[PDB]
Amino acid sequence: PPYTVVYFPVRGRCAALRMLLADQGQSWKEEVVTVETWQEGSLKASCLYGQLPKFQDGDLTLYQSNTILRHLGRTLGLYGKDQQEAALVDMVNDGVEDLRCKYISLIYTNYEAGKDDYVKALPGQLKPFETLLSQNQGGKTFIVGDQASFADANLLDLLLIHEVLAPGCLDAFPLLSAYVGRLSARPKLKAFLASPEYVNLPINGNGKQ
Amino acid sequence: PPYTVVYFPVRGRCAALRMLLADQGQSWKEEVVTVETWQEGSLKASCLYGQLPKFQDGDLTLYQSNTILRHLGRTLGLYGKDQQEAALVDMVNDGVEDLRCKYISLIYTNYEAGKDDYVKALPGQLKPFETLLSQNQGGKTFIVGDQASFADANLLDLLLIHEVLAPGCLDAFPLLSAYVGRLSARPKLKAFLASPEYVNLPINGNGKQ
Ligand SMILES: N[C@@H](CCC(=O)N[C@@H](CS)C(=O)NCC(=O)O)C(=O)O
Ligand SMILES: N[C@@H](CCC(=O)N[C@@H](CS)C(=O)NCC(=O)O)C(=O)O
Repeated sequence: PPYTVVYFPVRGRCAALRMLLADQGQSWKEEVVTVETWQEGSLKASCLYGQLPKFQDGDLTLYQSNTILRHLGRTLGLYGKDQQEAALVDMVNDGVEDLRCKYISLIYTNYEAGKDDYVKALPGQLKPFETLLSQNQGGKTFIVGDQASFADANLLDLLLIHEVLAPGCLDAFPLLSAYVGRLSARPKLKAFLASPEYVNLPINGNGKQ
Repeated sequence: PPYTVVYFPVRGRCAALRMLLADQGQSWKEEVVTVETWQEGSLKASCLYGQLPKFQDGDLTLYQSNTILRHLGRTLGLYGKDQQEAALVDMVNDGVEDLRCKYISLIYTNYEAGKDDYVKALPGQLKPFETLLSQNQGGKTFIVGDQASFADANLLDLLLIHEVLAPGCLDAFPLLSAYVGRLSARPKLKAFLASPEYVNLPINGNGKQ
């Protein structure tokens, strides 16, 4: 650190890393970039892949939401207790990323038309995580092992935004439901989740959710 | 190990991890799954995310192509010399994954219609890697640091399949071009790349490239 998050005024792909920071009692700065400032071109051109989030950690500059998560993960000790757990953490995060991509596709590509089918296929998309939970201490702790990993933050966010998209989509998944309530109850995380810093930011940038 | 790759008879998302194994002098088994065997349902139903590749390493079973790459990476010492390089390796791999996803989209979604635009936007998509190369020892060594990382294998594959899609797409990028020739020249990798094991496998599963 110091940590600096450069992003649009939305939760989007920074929601998980923000929860991770808050949960771990870390302090950071939010550098807000408006859509008008972005259309000016300057910043976009200076971005490695021409996109945000951009993350500053001391003299280190990173791009890619999952790179930021893994960086915080290996640097803060949220990346498994050993090499085997590390692989499982990755396997979870990759699964989360795959579904997040379909979700982002729905939101910005064809929300009105595709929402129904998307929701029909939703349970098959969530089942894997319920399964992973059931194979780890009956899903009583975290997604991998008995300690938090950056994959928890990313999975938790995925679940939270899908409950908004399709309320009760977790009722059919006992472990996932209990997992969400348990994590959301963690003091610092709970505080953050209830703060205007989170609540007053839309989930996505096109007003859809 | 022993390593076992369970995948369809295509290069696809296993190409990079295969080059990595070969380049590092590792031995492994190829478990081929035909489309017919897949349509029977049994295997697919048992896969965490209902997809392949599936990777076996001793009693460890993994899924997700990038999870396999990172697993081989941290286990074989191809994941940066320190935490900072590790982050950069991730940043590179995430960029590779983003473009691979658009590539896979083109190939299986609308190859005939979208190919032209895709190719128009190609240089802007490759520029970032040329830039990363230029900022690391003038691009004389690897994508990150002076040692190989799993990101090299993934980036190399991305470049190779794009030269097939749009020949000469690398002519405008000096470092990327020299980088490809240099890596492709490594003895074991060169041997592997010239073997029927690689050559006689199509790049994708729908006959398009
Ligand atoms: N794979 C990247 C995706 C980044 C991305 O999609 N960024 C969007 C906002 S969520 C963006 O910068 N859009 C503006 C643009 O493409 O010009 C990541 O994981 O962060
Ligand atoms: N994100 C996964 C994607 C896996 C994937 O797309 N697998 C395809 C083959 S490349 C598949 O199994 N298709 C058959 C199906 O979905 O039933 C990874 O990185 O491996």
